[PDB]
Formats: sequence, C-alpha cells, structure tokens
Amino acid sequence: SGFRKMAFPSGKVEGCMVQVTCGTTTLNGLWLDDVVYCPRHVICTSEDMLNPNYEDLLIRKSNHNFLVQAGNVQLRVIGHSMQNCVLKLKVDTANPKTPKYKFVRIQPGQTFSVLACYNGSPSGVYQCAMRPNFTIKGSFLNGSCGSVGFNIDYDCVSFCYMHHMELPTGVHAGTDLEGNFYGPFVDRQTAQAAGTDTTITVNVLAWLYAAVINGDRWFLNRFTTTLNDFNLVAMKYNYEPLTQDHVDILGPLSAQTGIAVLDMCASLKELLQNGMNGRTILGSALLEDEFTPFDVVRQCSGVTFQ
Amino acid sequence: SGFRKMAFPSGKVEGCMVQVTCGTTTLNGLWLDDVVYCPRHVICTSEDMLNPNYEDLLIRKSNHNFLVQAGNVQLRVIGHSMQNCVLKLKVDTANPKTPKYKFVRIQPGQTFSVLACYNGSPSGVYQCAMRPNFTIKGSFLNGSCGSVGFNIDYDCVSFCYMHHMELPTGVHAGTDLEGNFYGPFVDRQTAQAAGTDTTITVNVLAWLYAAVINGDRWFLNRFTTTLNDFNLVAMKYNYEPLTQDHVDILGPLSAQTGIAVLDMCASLKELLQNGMNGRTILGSALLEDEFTPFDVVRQCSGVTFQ
Ligand SMILES: *[C@](O)(C(=O)N1CCC1)[C@H](CN1CCCCC1=O)NC(=O)[C@@H]1[C@@H]2[C@H](CN1C(=O)[C@@H](NC(=O)C(F)(F)F)C(C)(C)C)C2(C)C
Ligand SMILES: *[C@](O)(C(=O)N1CCC1)[C@H](CN1CCCCC1=O)NC(=O)[C@@H]1[C@@H]2[C@H](CN1C(=O)[C@@H](NC(=O)C(F)(F)F)C(C)(C)C)C2(C)C
Ligand SMILES: [Cl-]
Repeated sequence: SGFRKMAFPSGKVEGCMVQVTCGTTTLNGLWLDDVVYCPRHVICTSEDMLNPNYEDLLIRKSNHNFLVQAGNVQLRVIGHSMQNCVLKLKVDTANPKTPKYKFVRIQPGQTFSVLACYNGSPSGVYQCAMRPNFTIKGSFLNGSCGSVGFNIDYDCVSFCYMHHMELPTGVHAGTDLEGNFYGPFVDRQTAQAAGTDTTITVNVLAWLYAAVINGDRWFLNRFTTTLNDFNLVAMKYNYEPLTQDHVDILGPLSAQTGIAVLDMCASLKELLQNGMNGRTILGSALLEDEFTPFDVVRQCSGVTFQ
Repeated sequence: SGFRKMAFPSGKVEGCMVQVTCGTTTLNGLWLDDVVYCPRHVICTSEDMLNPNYEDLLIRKSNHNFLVQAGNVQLRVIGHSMQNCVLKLKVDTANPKTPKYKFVRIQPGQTFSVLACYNGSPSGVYQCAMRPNFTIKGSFLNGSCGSVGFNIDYDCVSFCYMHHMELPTGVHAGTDLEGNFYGPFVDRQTAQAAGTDTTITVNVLAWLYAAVINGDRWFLNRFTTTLNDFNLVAMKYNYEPLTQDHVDILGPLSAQTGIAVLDMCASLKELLQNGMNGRTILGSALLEDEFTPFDVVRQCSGVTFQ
C-alpha cells in the first residue's frame, strides 16, 4: 500500500533529448525519427523576445545556423519549418532510440510527467496537471525550454506538452507538440495573466478513493446526494461542475471500494462546508486535485509500462 | 522558478531491471555486469515466509531453479550465493546496459528515487526520504519487491535501497544492496514495529530556503538565535537536534539567499511555537521534511545528470 505522486519512467524520453543552439540561444529539443522539435524562440536574441517577429527572424536563418547536439555527436540539419510556436528541424540521421510515440492535446484536469532538461540533458522528473486555466505548476529554470510533458501507454509515449514560459504569478505555460499553446498565451516577453483557477472536482474524488483504499476513512458518512445538489454546494467553493461523464470515469474506483460515487460526493460536500476539523487525509491538511482517476487505478492496482 | 518533489531520471536503472522467478514466487532483480541481485525471499513459498530458514531453503535449490528474464531473453544462471538478505545470481551474460554504478548505505534524512517495478517492468518513479526510524513512506504493491532506490551523480548511479516489506503501520522497510536492512527489521512475516518517527530539522530548513527563493517570505523575522537555544525549543516538538555539521551543509543556501542559518532557525522557532496562523508555505499547510539541502540546490540552480 501507500500513495505517492508518481511520474512515468523517463528512459524512453531521455533517449530523445538533444541540445539545440541558434546563435547564442541554447535550449532543448526532442529528436523523433529524423526530426527535432523545439520552441521557435530559439531563433530570438533576448531583446527580440520582448516583441518577436518569428517569420522575419526565420527567413534570415538557414539550415547551418542550427547546431543540434546529441551527446558527442553533432547532427547536420537539412531542413527547417515553423509549425505554430514550434520549430521542426529535419536532420540527416533518424534517432535509433525513437520510441513508439504519438502527439496528443490533453484536456484541463489531465496529468502528465515532465522531464525537466538543461542543455539537452535530463535533470529530473515530476508529475503536473493541466489546470482549468491552462497553466501548470512546474519547476523550470533558464535553459529548461523545450522540456516535454508525456504519458506512457504500455510501450507508447504520448507527448502532450513542450515548455515555453512562466507567467507573472509563477505558473507555467507551453504548447502541444504541434506548437499550439494551451490557453490564450503567446511566446512574447510581455505581461499576460491566466484566468483564475478552479479545483478539479473529479480529481479530488479520485484522491478521496485513494485515501479509502489506503485506510483513511474518517470522512466517510452514511449519506448520499444527487449530482445536482452536490454541484450547487460545490460551485460556491470554486469547484468545477461534476458531470455524468466524470461519474462514469470514477466507476472503477467505485467498484473496487464498494462506495458509490454519490456516497463519496456526500462526504466531499461535508468536507467543503465543515472543514477538515484538525485532521489530515493521506497526510495532507488540504484537498488534493492533481491525481486523475487513472493515476489512482494505475498506482493502487499496479499497472506498468514496458 | 517553482519547487516540486523531483525524482532522478530513471533510464539508467530501467535497463537493469529483470524478472526473477523461483518456483512460483516472482519478483524483481537488478542486473549489473553478470550478476542479478534480488530479495532472498524469492526462494520462499508464502507459507515459508511466516518463519523462513533461508539457508535451508537455498541448499535445496540449484542454478536451474532460478528463471531470470529480461524482456524476451532468458538468462541462464550459472552461480548463486546469499549475502545477508540479498541473493546474488551469477549469469552467463553481462548486462550491456550496465551504467557506471556504486553501492552506498545512506544515512537517516537522505533522499533517493524509487523505481517501482512489477514483473521486472518499471511502473513509476518517486522520491523518498530515509526516516530517522529507518523506514520510508513509499508506494509498493504485491510484486514490487526487488524495486530499488537510487541517486545519480553525473553519470554514476548510487544504489542505496532494495524493497522488501511493509510494516503494520503502512510504512516500508528494505536493505542496502549488500542485503543489510535499514533499522532492526527482519525479512519474516511477523509483527514488527518501527521506532517513533522524528522530523528531519535540516530538511525543514532547506525547504524554508526553497520557499524564500520562490518568493514565499512572510515567515521571515528580524531575529537571530543560538544553535543551543533553537535545539532546546525544537526538541519538544520532536524535531531532531540540529548539529554544526547540518549548519555547514546549509551554508550554500544561506549564501545564495543572504539569510544566515541562525536567522532561518529563528523563523522556524516561531513557526513551531505559534503555528502557521492560517497561512501556507510553497502551497503546503504543513512543514515539509523530505527535501535535503542538496535536493534544493539541485532543483533551484539546475544540476543535470548526463
Ligand atoms: C526559455 O526561453 C529557456 O529556457 N531558454 C531560452 C534559452 C533557454 C525560458 C524558460 N524559463 C526561464 C525563466 C524562468 C522560467 C522559464 O520558463 N522561457 C522564457 O524565458 C520565456 C521566453 C521569453 C520570456 N519568457 C518568460 O518565461 C518570461 N515570462 C513572461 O514574459 C510572461 F509571459 F510570463 F509574462 C519571464 C519569466 C522570463 C519574465 C519567451 C516568452 C519567448
Ligand atoms: C514482496 O514479497 C513482493 O513484492 N513479492 C513476493 C512475491 C512478490 C512484498 C511486497 N509488498 C506486497 C504487500 C504489500 C507491501 C509490500 O511491500 N513483500 C512482502 O509481502 C513481505 C515479505 C513477507 C511479508 N511481507 C510483508 O511486507 C508483510 N509485512 C509484515 O509481515 C511486517 F513486517 F510488516 F509485519 C505484509 C505487508 C505482507 C503483512 C516478507 C517480510 C518476507
Ligand atoms: Cl498540506
């Protein structure tokens, strides 16, 4: 037993990271097949980044302006194009360590692993959720741009995030691997604000199930509720609405524990109204909303990723 | 910026995990060079595990009783010996993916990454601390025995933990890679108790520095204290004594932030006496003691692990 914030194993992604340099800007790229993908602001000086014209910077560049390194090997670039906010560099060598992979655009409330990299080299791995306001709460220093977010599905890496920037509040914003931002952000160094955040209700319920599985059961009550009556109460605490889709997704936890979803909702309703009454759940004094139902099943049933 | 519980990248370890089977007991092993290391209770039936005689079980086994698989390949075992609570299996094939490595015995208060595995296959990665009572708070289901804990130092994996069991309180116990337990536990299915835990003071101070680096500064006060006077107060809250060694180790954080260690101790003293006054630090309502000073520098300066 036990419950921990767990990242996917990172090996399959570690063998795809390279260092991309253009002029004196250096960041990370992801080498899959004969293509390297990286943030397009690799073509900016830091002054350009205050107000960039990427198309105009890119025309002035040729293949030879891009230095791509994988450990000791330089990779000769033989083509380039821009897709939204991502730069695609065609190279003369396919990556032999390319895993089976897909590009995916994730939904608010879904989690992924981040492999934080500096100079093409992996530094660490952690879990993030895509917030309802389309930001993530990560850990990224200078050089971390181009670090990617991902999920593993057996042998297949789904890439879902590439890191670009940090907002004035300290949270993080990036793109899918087709270079489309999550949320209304642009790759320019100017003040921009995220929407106010909300709590991912389905994820709090999945954590309450994890808690029960792990023996923490003091918050369980004898009541049920209706979806409608739960959403009316929760709304005021800035919880996002729970839909019937979410109820269906929680069904496996429900069946594993023998506690109906609307029985758990009745427990959560009382926690929001009354507080935690000087008690913890899974060691935490606050409700946690960054585990998906899948994360809980994965961890509290034992699913692995060849 | 940002601060997250971060694991080392797991690739170097992922290529060392194999599945070991003996009879109808299956668990994980670590394949380095031509040796596989695994928990010795792989030779037990579940009935044996209630009260095992490992030496007597092992004499009855020969090399051919051990089935070791790496993905599709079976590895023929050509020798076996027991070292404390670990079983060493000599195999006919050296692991070509063996990283530079060392075996290390860690101290209470030190952190490591755990690669949780099932059937030789990696499931996930997380950070743990070795508690002062020599347990860890992990996440381990049936099949997870033989999962290892580790640190990376540039290119070198230091292996420090191999998972064996879970205690009646839900916390976890294991051995170093020479098969010596951390703490007074034995590999037998019988009631055993950990010492009462204590809080790792140096780690709470390193987290307070992380917090300051990340802009959370409300708990900073204008006072200093003496090491002696801090330890007198903290003792009563079941904080472990802060030594001059610990002060020296915190020096880098101190210099990065310009806040003397005994200035921070004066802040921590007031937090213990007065409480957190309905405020959080780095998002947490409780003090966190599972980041080492090194973890903080690593994450809030950007160190990577080729
Ligand atoms: C990223 O550019 C990078 O790693 N490198 C460029 C060469 C190496 C860098 C990553 N990073 C470092 C600063 C702390 C957090 C972080 O994500 N990203 C950036 O510096 C982007 C980049 C410029 C400005 N920028 C920002 O993140 C900035 N934010 C903003 O201006 C705002 F949107 F949030 F308001 C600063 C945090 C630097 C102020 C691009 C947006 C193109
Ligand atoms: C480990 O044996 C394993 O993964 N496998 C055996 C074949 C696959 C297993 C891992 N595990 C599964 C149960 C939940 C937590 C956990 O660590 N470890 C064990 O089952 C050990 C093993 C027996 C008994 N054991 C225990 O962990 C037990 N604990 C105790 O008896 C006590 F020390 F804590 F009191 C139980 C949790 C199973 C009660 C060995 C000690 C040899
Ligand atoms: Cl908390």
